Amino acid sequence: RTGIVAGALLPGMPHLLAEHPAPSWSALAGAARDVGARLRRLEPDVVLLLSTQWFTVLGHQFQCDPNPRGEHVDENWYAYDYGLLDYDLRFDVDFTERWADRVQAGGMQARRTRYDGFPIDTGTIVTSALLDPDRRLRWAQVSCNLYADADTLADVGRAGAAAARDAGLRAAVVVVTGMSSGLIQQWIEPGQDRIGEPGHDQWNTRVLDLLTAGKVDEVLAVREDFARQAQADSQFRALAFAAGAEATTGPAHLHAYGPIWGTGAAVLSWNLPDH
Amino acid sequence: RTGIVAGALLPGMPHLLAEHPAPSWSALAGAARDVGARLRRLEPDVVLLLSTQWFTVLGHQFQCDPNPRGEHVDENWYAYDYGLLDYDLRFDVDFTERWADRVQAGGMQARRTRYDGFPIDTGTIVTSALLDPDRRLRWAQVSCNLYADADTLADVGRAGAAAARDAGLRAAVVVVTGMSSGLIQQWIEPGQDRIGEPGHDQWNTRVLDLLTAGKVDEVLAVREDFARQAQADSQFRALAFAAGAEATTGPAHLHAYGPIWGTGAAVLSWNLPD
Amino acid sequence: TRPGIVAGCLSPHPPHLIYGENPPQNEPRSTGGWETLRWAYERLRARIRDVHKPDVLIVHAPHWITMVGHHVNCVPNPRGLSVEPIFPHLFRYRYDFRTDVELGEAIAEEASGLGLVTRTLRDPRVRVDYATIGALHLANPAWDIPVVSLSANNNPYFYSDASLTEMEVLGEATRLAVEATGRRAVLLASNSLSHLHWHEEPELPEDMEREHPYNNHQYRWDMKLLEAIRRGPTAPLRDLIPEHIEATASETKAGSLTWMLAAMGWPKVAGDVLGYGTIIGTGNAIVEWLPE
Amino acid sequence: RPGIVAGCLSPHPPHLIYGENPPQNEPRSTGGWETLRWAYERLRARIRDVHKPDVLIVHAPHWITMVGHHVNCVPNPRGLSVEPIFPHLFRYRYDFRTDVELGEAIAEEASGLGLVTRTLRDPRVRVDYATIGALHLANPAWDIPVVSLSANNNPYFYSDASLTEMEVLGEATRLAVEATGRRAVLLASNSLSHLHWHEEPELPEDMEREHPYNNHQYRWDMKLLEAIRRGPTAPLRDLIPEHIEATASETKAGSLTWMLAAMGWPKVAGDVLGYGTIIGTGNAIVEWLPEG
Ligand SMILES: [Fe+2]
Ligand SMILES: [Fe+2]
Repeated sequence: RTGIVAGALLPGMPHLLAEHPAPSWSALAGAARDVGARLRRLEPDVVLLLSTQWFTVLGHQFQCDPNPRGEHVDENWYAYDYGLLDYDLRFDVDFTERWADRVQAGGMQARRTRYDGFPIDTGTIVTSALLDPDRRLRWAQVSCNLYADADTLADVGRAGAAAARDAGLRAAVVVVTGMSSGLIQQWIEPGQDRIGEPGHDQWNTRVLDLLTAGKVDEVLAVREDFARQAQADSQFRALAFAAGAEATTGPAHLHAYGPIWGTGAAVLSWNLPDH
Repeated sequence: RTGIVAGALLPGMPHLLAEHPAPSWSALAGAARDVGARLRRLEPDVVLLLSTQWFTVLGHQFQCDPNPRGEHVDENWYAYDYGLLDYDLRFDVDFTERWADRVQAGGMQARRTRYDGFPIDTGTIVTSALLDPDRRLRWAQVSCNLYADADTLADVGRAGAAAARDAGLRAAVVVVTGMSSGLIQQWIEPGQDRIGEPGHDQWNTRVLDLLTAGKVDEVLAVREDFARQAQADSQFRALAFAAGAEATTGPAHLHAYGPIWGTGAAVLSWNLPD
Repeated sequence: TRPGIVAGCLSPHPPHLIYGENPPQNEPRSTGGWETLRWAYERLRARIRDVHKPDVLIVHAPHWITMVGHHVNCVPNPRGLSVEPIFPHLFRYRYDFRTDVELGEAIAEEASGLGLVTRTLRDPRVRVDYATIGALHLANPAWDIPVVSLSANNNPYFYSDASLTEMEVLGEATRLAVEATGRRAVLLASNSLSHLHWHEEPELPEDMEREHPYNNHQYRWDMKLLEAIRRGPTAPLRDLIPEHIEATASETKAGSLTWMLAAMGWPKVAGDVLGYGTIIGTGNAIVEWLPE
Repeated sequence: RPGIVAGCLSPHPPHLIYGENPPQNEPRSTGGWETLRWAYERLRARIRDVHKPDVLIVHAPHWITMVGHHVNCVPNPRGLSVEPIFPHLFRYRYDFRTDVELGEAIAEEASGLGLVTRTLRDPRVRVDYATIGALHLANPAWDIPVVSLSANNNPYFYSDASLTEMEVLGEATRLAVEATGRRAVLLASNSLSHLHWHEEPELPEDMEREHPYNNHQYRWDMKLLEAIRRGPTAPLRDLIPEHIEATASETKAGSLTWMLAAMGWPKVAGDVLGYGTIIGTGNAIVEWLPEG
């Protein structure tokens, strides 16, 4: 089959790679690694990618450096072992060109990004380490515009799925996002993690129940509520992008759910069986 | 017959009212009074008016004060008897409103002007004194925009003629403008007045010949050359306004031509007999 | 030396600046606007009031266009109502100030002695022009400093670039008079820079979303002139002013800037650009020059 | 006399560095935003020639620390700072020295006052583009020790920073400056109204396309600035949140509050060195001095 054929959603905080992880971090990390094995078994030509931690407020930026690599010390977690992250990413910059072109054809400002020293976000590095330790996948990444409407990001998602079809690619979509963002303002130990604020846990589970039942358009109808009351990562526009990219079809398989330093975190997949 | 039925062009410099004028100033002044008597005989309901000395650079301003009056001392000729000027002007502000609405409907910025102390330009004051000493005419006046194209003023004139016809008015058009503007930059005596620069006198007579021959178009075609080479008052856009108002039809009658402190000046009329 | 002219200023006069301030003398009222330029003028006001402390403000502005030579307002106490004919909704200013008649008479005398065609205006019935009033209000809204208002030689029927050479003569005439009479004077050259503007006024005049450079070409040329003002001496401005006029239709074509710099002796100094901003698209800079 | 000798509102949009074409910045411009850059030149001279501080303490919004307030105690931060949203405008090679002792004292005082804090000592962490931009604009010679403070906020759900915690951090900063005998200048690097173009003009520095986002944002900026240039700073305590609610001001990051709190809310006016817009956002350069 051509086009977008699989989808996955996973958290992106570096705690998933901790040497001494909280039980929830190791469960989320293990689920992510499982999703990665399934994704690589699908053998997609390209994986469209959006991580909330590469954000923008001006147009839609696309990663056009074919091979960013190096070491990244996260600006927040430098003091922990999981704050030091190595990365070596391969981007299909030519499919990215087709996708950026489709976005410009839709009236949006597509911005090619190829600069030495351009910052690489922690979410993308963590996702590569969990889903693709051997760097087999070829990514196509767009920024997460926080300024324009969430539906414009859905439009960019629709443009990506159309480009994948025009290019004859077997592609998947991966979005790196948290759920509720109730961060614990303390230097906690791994054993004392928890959902951070009242009502956040119920909100995450409500959203997760709807997605596991294939009721995606109903999470999108309540997205703004989820964002306001549970401080969902980037107003959960990562889901709007994934839905736009035809990636969230059918029932969602919940692989794991738990807290990361107060935030809500879940590993989900669409159309990613074990076989 | 309704609409614009007559037209006239006269100079606006206060030298026409001098107690001790050069022969040219007096001839032009008498020519202006002549046109005035012909105009008032025509008994127009309203006279559309453009004076180069009420200029603007922003939209098109319309005189909406029904009765400006007072005494005005010209900022240039205050030292001479003709620098002191009294005026009492009556504007038909309701027709002016219709005219302004038509200009606004045409996509142009029509700006209604009614303010205490608004300056009244010397050209309009001199014109009223010569054409209408008993203040019996009712004027409708628009500014002379110098910044927009000259053809936008032709559109304003066309709108004024259309408004006069719609209102059923018998109207005339008067434009107050100099010709060449090669002013003598010296405090001369009346007897030594002369066209200021070379080519200005020849350029003036050239357009007058065409106008008297009813060739207003060929004047408009060379208007920019006239403006550049003879420094025609406001690029002679006052003629573009009158032509747009359909007031310059048929042969022009040349009542007088002569210099005023170096500039060229002429009194002309269209369809004003007797 | 310690010249009589203790400072010379480029002091633009667009009525929008007075309108935005809502001074008591101005009938129309705004909701603000052009704040940064008004704040810059407040800085210049304090420089005149608190530092220069001049005996007289000598102003040259373009709109009193006198078609025969140069005129000097020698009316002892000019008063009246000044209505901006193009922006009457913005500027209807009731003025009342005192003239340094002796200095005005000396300036005209020195000017005629240098070969300029001159005249002294003595008729109090003549209305002071809206640009002179605007410039003076912005430089000193207290009106508690004697004034000498100078007119602008130009053609009111075919406006052209003023003879900049003649304005240098008027500057020397002004310098000679200030020195001869022992006056301590601040000069006000009231010209804007790039002078292409909107053909249509926004519905709210002070809607600052609609206030920006006419185009980047006009802006870049203003910047070229201002950067030269901020670094090198003033004498090179003699050659740059005409080029900037040809490129932008600058109001400096009136010659007021040239007049002031020449009156200061083309001092080998930089100009302090207190502020720059646009007014209906035109470039406007408030600048202070000091003696060497 | 207080150890903090001046506090500044010092916005950091990359356009201002881009327009200056400094050697450290890789991209090259044809200019732009000149009036704001000239205002910064004025601030630079004030810092260099008058205040003469032992250290520059900077708080900026883009080093977002999700847990508490961090202090950069890296002795010699170096690296390449690429602005992710405007990488065509700002790719800055930086190298400066940290006043480690002061930074450690600030962290110690802040924790003593009840804030969650951390001291960064890993030189591999890249300094954020806003901190670099602010420091360049205040002192492009980089010859004054620095203490860089992070901005407590949520990077996954950006919100109005806790202005109360910022007041605490400000007191912590004052205590540390006094305890260590330092003479400091503070840099609160926030823009004002923060709604901006969603499309960049073809030429970034096309100043025709530079103007307020809308008049509502402009007038609210003017209301804040008028209060700044007139009354004491204590009323700003309530005006700042009000202005944030109406304009989405970048002061919601809390840096302005932090600095004013560090200065003890002095009963003084702020000197507005300049205001202008950058892609529609309001940007003011302001200097506050201690009472007396
Ligand atoms: Fe002017
Ligand atoms: Fe910022």
